Amino acid sequence: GKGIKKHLKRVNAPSHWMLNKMGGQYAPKTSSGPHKLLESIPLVILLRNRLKYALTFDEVKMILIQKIVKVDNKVRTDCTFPVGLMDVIHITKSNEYFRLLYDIKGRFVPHRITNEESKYKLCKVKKILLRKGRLSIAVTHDGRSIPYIHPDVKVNDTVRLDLETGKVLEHLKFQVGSLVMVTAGHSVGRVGVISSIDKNMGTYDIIHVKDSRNKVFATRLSNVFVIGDNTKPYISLPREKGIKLDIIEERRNRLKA
Amino acid sequence: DVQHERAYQKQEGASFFNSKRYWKKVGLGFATPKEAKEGVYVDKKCPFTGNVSIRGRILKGMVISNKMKRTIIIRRNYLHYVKKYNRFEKRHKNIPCHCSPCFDVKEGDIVTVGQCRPLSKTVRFNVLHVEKHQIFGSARKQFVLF
Amino acid sequence: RDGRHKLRLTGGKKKIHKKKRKYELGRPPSNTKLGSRQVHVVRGRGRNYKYRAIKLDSGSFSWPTFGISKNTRIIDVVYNASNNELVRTKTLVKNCIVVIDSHPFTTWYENTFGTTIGKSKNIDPLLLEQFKQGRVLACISSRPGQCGKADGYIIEGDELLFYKRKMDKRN
RNA sequence: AAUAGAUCCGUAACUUCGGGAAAAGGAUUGGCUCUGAGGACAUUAAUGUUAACUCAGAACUGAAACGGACAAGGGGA
RNA sequence: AAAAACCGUAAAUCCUAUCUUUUAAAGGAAGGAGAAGUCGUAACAAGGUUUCCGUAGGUGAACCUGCGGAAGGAUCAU
RNA sequence: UUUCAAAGAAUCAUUCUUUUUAAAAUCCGAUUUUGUUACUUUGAGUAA
RNA sequence: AACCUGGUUGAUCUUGCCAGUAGUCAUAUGCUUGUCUCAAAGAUUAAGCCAUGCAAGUGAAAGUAUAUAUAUAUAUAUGUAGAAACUGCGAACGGCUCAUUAAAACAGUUAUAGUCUACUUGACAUUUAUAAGGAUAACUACGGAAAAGCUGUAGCUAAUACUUGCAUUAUCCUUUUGGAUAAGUAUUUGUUAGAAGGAAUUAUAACAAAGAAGUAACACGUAAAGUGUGUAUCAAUCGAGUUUCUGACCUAUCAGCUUUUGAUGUUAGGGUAUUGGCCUAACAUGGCUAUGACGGGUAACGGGGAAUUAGAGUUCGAUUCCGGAGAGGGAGCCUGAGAAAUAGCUACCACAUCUAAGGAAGGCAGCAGGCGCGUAAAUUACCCAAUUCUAAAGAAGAGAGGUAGUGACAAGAAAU
Repeated sequence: GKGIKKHLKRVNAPSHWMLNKMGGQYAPKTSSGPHKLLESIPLVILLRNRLKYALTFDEVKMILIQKIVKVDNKVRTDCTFPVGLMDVIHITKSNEYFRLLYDIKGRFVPHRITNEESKYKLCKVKKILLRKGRLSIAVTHDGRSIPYIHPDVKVNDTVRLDLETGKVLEHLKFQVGSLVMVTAGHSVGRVGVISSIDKNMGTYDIIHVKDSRNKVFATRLSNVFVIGDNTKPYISLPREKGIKLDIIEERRNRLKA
Repeated sequence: DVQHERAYQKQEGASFFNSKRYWKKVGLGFATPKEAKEGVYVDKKCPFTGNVSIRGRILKGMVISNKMKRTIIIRRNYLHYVKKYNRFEKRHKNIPCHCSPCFDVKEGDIVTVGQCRPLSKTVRFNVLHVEKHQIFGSARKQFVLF
Repeated sequence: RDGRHKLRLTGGKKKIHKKKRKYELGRPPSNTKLGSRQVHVVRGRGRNYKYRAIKLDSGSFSWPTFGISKNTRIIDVVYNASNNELVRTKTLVKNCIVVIDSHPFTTWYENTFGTTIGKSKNIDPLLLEQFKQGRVLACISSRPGQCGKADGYIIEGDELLFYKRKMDKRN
């Protein structure tokens, strides 16, 4: 037959997974989740090759059996949960919160997060639809549908959704003074203010982003993430702080130890 | 005067009785001709009157044979490069494109065409803009930069 | 059954491989006629059941002039732009012409406006005389072999002029 | 003795390129009930008056048979 | 439900013609190689009739003649 | 064959950067747009 | 590492080829083999035939339990468990091979404003109830044939299998609140208006109609109210199907092809999940072509790749992976979301097995091995310990796969 495929070869493991060539034959194909397979990783990989909590897949299963891992302040049990672009994952046995961030080098990395700021996740809505009786709903990259949004919120804005009540708090728009992340660009991991946009008739629209070192780059409109306005990046960025570090002077920094 | 087939062209969705013809702004940067907006033709597969909606890509070409009814043939001259000898070389492919009666087509004229949903066995395109280009010799032979 | 096994654009013939995959399908034809109401259900692709009507008697029908609909039953089939066999065999298709009763519509008119929303539309004498006869024309619009039921809109104006002129410089 | 009528499909070696050739070799063929096309004539684009049998298609039906007798090439190397 | 028809999908067998690939075949007619065989002087010199070409005819064979050419000739030249 | 050129700082004697010089819409003497394409520079989409 | 030498001759200079030379992740083969690491391995021809053994099932809070056993206070209530069984779900993944395939596939690059979409996740619904009806397995009892994934009557009983079926929400006037009012989700048809996209016959609202499938009659236990199973829609997800554009081996001793049997298009319809000559009827006479079509060959699966490089290039690409096709070779078909599936079925031929002769069942181009072919290719080993899959998802399977075995295919380190 020609049904939906159910395996991924180890060589065909996605780019940012960073899995060894000889360590077996197959990598897990994430079950249908809230985020795309090409841009999210399973919790098994996340806690194995980064957290290093266990040494075998079955040990990871035994960990997952206890209702200790939590996503968006609620319980999850299936070993194939892609964490997604932005979220919060909580572990109560150690009372530690992790939040998924990127690197200027193009990967996924967990970031230690305190309890107060661990209750806030930022979601970029992807679609705006109208339902029966004039109620407007927003569909997010998070695979989450938020009904009854403000008339203020537009398509590309980002929304301060609370984890527990499942309700909006505030909106953040996309002026030339709004901090935006790049999701899957070849220059992924750069934090900038965006100098301006460039809308093209019936095609992709290219937006220019400016950095803290006056570097200017361009990116497709599809894969941007409103993270905060000119005041500050609202959430805690990783150690690299989202500024991309040039190769030669990066080698200089590495050499100078 | 407008229907002569063994049927009637309905002009779907145009309404007849309540209100206060139908035409669409198509978008893309092209304009609806006054001829199309004040004509009397009725069609189902017309880009500016029918249920189609232009999406996909945009091509440009020459007219070759307008003898059919409501269908014309478009060839796409261009240049193809060869990596071995490092010299460009000519290569072409034609493509059957539908035409709306609002546009007068003549052999050799430059026509712009847009992609539309499969409309016939191998006709998947609809003409949008036509400019008068005279010809000398044979339309088949004649080649242009477009 | 859909997409192979025929000549090409240029005029040649393509060699055949790729043994017929099921999703091409091409279900056998269904022919719906006039009689007692009886329908079947077909296991369409994706478990989407499809209603195949084999014998239809009644359904919905609409005045476009007043924008209304009333249930009734068809009487006879008299014309279709398609092949003459489908009208000589008393079957139903998407864009056929058939004959309907007038009594339900006349009763609605009497109960609403009197005399034998946006009222006061002045109607038309040509349809008035046909109503007086009591059996009228109507064009089906839905696909009976797809929806399992019939629906059409009564014909008015120059459309009926063209239909009737082809019907009956006339045989 | 074998068909042989008519329509349709297809038709080789050779050749003086004109033919061979109806090559060879096949398919259809009744009855009843219908559909379409093929003209002339007169009124201020439209409505009327009126005539052949000729083809193409369709269902239905019969003990699967229908150039039902009469009439009529056996082909090939 | 067996059973039956219908348009339809169409397996499989045979006939007919064509195409593609190997192979038989009495004899005929070529080429090559072989070995000191047989017949001649054809060609390389003015090769003992300058050579060669195109074409028609003839001879045992190399060849010859007729017609129109070329010098790659045996002449760069009263 | 259809816009040429001129002018100024910074290494060593040179190179290099920068300003304007027609007409037509845009702004109350200044604020600024004036073919297509091949081509070429850049970018983004770029599976492992 | 941007390389030349012997050979025409009495000797010489040339054009020119033969030969020398080195590589192959390119095979076979001859000799020889003191170590270790690492590991290609019945593609070449026979997608030829196969003995045999296996290769896909599924139960730890949670459908169903007098097959069945135990343990607690005293036949009372609970439990702990449970083969056989009905049902759910997968079995349509994987693995293997390359015969067909020459604008078909494949790759890059779109569109789907022309569709569908299992599991999961997130929002969330419309026209007897102190708990409703039968219909049956395992089993018990009589059998039968040689035999197999064989089966009759009798009795039964269940379930989250099958099937009937138990409020109420929203809106307007005086204006917290009194009154009045409306009651269909998809899907289909007819008539109007009309947050986004670039453009809607978009979202949606109103009216006239039809009308599915439901909204819990199902089981367990967490905060010092929860979960499981299952149900309507929307969206995403894991995808698939059509589809635009650009791109290829040799050959003209293949120059005109296609069009009664759809060729090209228009109109209308059937059909499909959507669109379309996909198909039907009518009408039109059209479409491709020395920029090499139609044809023929390919000891031709396509691609990123491999061999060689001064740089250009030429040659191999079955082969770790992506995509395509296939399971003897055509044809057909049920179930199922998803198969035209082959360790699912049906029919033909060619094979071939068992046969009490009446009749049954078959596909190793899956992991091993046999025959045949050829120069040519490894054990009928161990285990799911690593990866990852399936399900009622910790405790069970997994010839996917890892290890072991044979191994001078190649590669690297280094004694005598």
